[PDB]
Amino acid sequence: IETVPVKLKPGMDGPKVKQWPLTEEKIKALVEICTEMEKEGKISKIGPENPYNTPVFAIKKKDSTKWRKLVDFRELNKRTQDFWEVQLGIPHPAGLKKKKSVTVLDVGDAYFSVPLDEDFRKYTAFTIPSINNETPGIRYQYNVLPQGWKGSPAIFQSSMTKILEPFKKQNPDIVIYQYMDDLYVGSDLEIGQHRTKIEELRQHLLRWGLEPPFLWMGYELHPDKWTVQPIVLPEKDSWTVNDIQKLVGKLNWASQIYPGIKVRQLSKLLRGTKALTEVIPLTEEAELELAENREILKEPVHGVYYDPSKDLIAEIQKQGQGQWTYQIYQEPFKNLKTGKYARMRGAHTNDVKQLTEAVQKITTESIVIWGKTPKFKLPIQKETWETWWTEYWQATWIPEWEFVNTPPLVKLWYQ
Amino acid sequence: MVPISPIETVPVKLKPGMDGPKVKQWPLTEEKIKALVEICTEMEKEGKISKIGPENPYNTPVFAIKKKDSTKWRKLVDFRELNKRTQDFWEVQLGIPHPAGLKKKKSVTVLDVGDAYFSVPLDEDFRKYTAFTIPSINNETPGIRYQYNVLPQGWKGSPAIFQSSMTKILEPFAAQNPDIVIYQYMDDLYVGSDLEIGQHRTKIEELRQHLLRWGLTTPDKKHQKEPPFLWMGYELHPDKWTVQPIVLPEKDSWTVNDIQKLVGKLNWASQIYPGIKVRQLSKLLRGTKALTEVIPLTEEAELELAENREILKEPVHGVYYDPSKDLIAEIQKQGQGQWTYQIYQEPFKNLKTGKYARMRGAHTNDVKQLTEAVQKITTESIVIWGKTPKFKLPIQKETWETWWTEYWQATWIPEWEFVNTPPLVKLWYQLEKEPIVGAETFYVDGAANRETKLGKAGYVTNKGRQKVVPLTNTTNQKTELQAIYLALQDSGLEVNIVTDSQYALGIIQAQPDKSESELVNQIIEQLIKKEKVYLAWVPAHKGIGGNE
Ligand SMILES: Cc1cc(/C=C/C#N)cc(C)c1Nc1ccnc(Nc2ccc(C#N)cc2)n1
Ligand SMILES: [Br-]
Ligand SMILES: [Br-]
Ligand SMILES: [Br-]
Repeated sequence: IETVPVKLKPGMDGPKVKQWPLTEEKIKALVEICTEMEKEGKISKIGPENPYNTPVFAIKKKDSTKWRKLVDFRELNKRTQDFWEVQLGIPHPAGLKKKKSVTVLDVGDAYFSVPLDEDFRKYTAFTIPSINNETPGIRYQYNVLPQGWKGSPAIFQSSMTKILEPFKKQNPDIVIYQYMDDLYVGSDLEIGQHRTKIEELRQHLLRWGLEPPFLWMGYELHPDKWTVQPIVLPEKDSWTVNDIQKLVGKLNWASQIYPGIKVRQLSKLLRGTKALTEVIPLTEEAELELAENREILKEPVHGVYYDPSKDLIAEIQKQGQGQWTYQIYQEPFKNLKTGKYARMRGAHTNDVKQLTEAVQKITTESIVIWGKTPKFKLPIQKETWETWWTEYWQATWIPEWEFVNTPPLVKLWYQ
Repeated sequence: MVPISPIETVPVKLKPGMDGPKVKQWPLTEEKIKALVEICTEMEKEGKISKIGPENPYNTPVFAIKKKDSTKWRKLVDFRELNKRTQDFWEVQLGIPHPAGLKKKKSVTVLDVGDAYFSVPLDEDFRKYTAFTIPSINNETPGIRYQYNVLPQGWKGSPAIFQSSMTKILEPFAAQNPDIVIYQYMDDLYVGSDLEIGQHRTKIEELRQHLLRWGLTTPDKKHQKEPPFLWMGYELHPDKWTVQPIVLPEKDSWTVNDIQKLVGKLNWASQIYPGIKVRQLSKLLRGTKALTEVIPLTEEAELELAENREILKEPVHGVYYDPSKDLIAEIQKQGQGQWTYQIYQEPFKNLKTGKYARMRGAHTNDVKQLTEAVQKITTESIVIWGKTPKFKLPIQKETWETWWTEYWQATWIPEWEFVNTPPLVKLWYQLEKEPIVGAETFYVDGAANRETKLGKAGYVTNKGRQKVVPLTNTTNQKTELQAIYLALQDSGLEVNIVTDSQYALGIIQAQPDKSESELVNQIIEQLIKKEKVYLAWVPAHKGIGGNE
């Protein structure tokens, strides 16, 4: 009821980010949403003396027909002060990723119950554009904690803890973790029982409220089943020159990650000038070297540690036939996680939809494990991505990304 | 009197840490001073300005300018300094509408609101910053000091505050009259509708009455301006639009500036005149910016111009948007990285046209370019019509599938259909996924001395075939490509090639069909002649025979 003072970082002005083009249906959806929000006092019309802007659009959450407003506060969040006054930080729960089932709840609506510092509201300005700019864009600012703003969970933290206290007491083995608008609830219970605890939570949540449009929903994860990708070498009875070349290449690459990798003896098989498809018998020296390399690759990478002070970087490769590989790291050759997707959620003829889904899934994994999002290196041209990603986006957060324009050779080695 | 609703003033601030202007008033002739005194006396009477005491420490210069071919003077306040110190505002504009996005209207009326333009109140706390001084006769008395009570002409915030204030007024009228459209341009309101003329003119009078609530009168004697409207470089008609006349001059010699002006007109024309091209004419502007320098037109530039003159020989008009019909976008390849398109709903009736040019870069191919053009058109279409058009593209469905399924990047094109109008976009070569049985295997390599820039390129094959060529003025990277080129030249229709060149792999995996490097272009032409090519990479300097 009383506002927490909030400021931008030193020597730093508010966001002035252009609204990107929106389809007719998204505009109409936003006009409807914002009309109601305005009636509820959540947002207010603003004047021309407010020069700030943050882009806005709309999505449809997974398995729903109702539009959700999504503000791209990425710029504002960068420019917003860091919040360590009450707590140095919420130490990330290492147990969350170890639960058998984790449900993700959209509790972003709760934020609207807290007023936003009168002096900071102007920085939350956004615009509903009109088709072809035929009428003036509708300008709003927030009067309450906005969804997607990093300050919202920080300011609402004390309130959420109080809300969750009784449920925690009664269920001490349940792990609850909040990231932005998302609430992650993990347990080792039978899914039927689990879904009953989730519903139990929703009730305890509603009780405080007195209705939330998306609280009823539940997105189920199973992080204990999340798979990794060690380096494996082929097992063959017949090696062609080409096979051996690919093996040496892969080992050469692996030797940047693993010290004792040797290719001397195997390279010695490539002595001479033979047809690529000719079968080469392995020498004893080569088989031993190959065997010793296999053993090395069964071990973890050495000196691999997570540092919360550094960015997480995510790289993705298109492997074809709807398959995608990815790595998360902070330092080159020091992968913190690797994985592969194949499953297609109705995108068998749309690369960009597949990539967008991969990005969201990787981001989810990152949040669960380290409690923050990675910076993506996307194998896609900027213009193609920027034109389409919002059409397939179903999360309430948005990570950072950059674009890869040069084909990596490493694609071959993660295949 | 009839009470009128007051107009909410917009709170205005100076930029952080900045104070108001303190600029010396220029001396003025006795003639100009008298002119300003009368003008300001009148403005003061109307309440637009007020005399202020000597306490106000701010000042902005005022000038008198002789309105040409007349004896009447005009008052000009130079707000350049104050504008530097005034906060940024929100451009209520957001962008200018494109005519192709407009809807056809049976009637469009113009209302003069000029006597509103100058009546918006200025934030009380900011007025002091607008202070100016009329110098006194012979400077024997204090100058007459005034400040503004309304938005001044030339002040940074006047357009934004004016637009927002008029929008606020018009909003409820537009909202409660969804069967009209309203648009403000300068000091005029444009009101369009499809209503029966009678119902329409009633709407106009109702708007006049609505505006009266804020004490805003509009001239009974209706506007002189009538369709067609000249607006932002366009001509708007009730049921069609075009660009204002495009006249390409005859000239014996062309200057940098002239060419810039030519390209500008061509660019402007290209949004409704199909097939406009500017590649060769823009090429003449490469790197140099001496606006007076004369450039000889290339023979290629001359043809391009001649082609344009033909396209421009007679008027072309676009139609307006029909929301009940699909948008269709058709694209053609023009050559030299040039692409042109038309957007229409009915055959032979374009809403608009346009062009796309290849991005600068080392290597490229038609499919990438076509893809980029699609994304440009898609984005432009969202802006103008709020939806993606269905595309008609000169590329076969099978060609596209082969491309995107095998391309290393994610790529996508929205709903589209093949249109069989040459030249078609195709794949010129496709590398094998597996080594070729029975095909000779070429192990290639090259190297150069960084100092003397002498090098060698060559190959050895499984059949004993060998070649080494000595090269001058070269680099390691160049020799690596030359080696691949030699293998392609000296091999049969099917060939396996083994290289350690990461550089060459990076280029070829990008699948260029055209390049800035003539060597790459030579490689491409060789690839096109092959039936099967498998390219294999190995790491260098690891004892790999053949490659060793
Ligand atoms: C942008 C705009 C500029 C002018 C005028 C600008 C000036 N000068 C006049 C109007 C009414 C509008 N607004 C809209 C909105 C939707 N459809 C249309 N269609 C439309 C507009 C003019 C003519 C004509 N003649 C025909 C159709 N106009
Ligand atoms: Br005036
Ligand atoms: Br023109
Ligand atoms: Br079509």
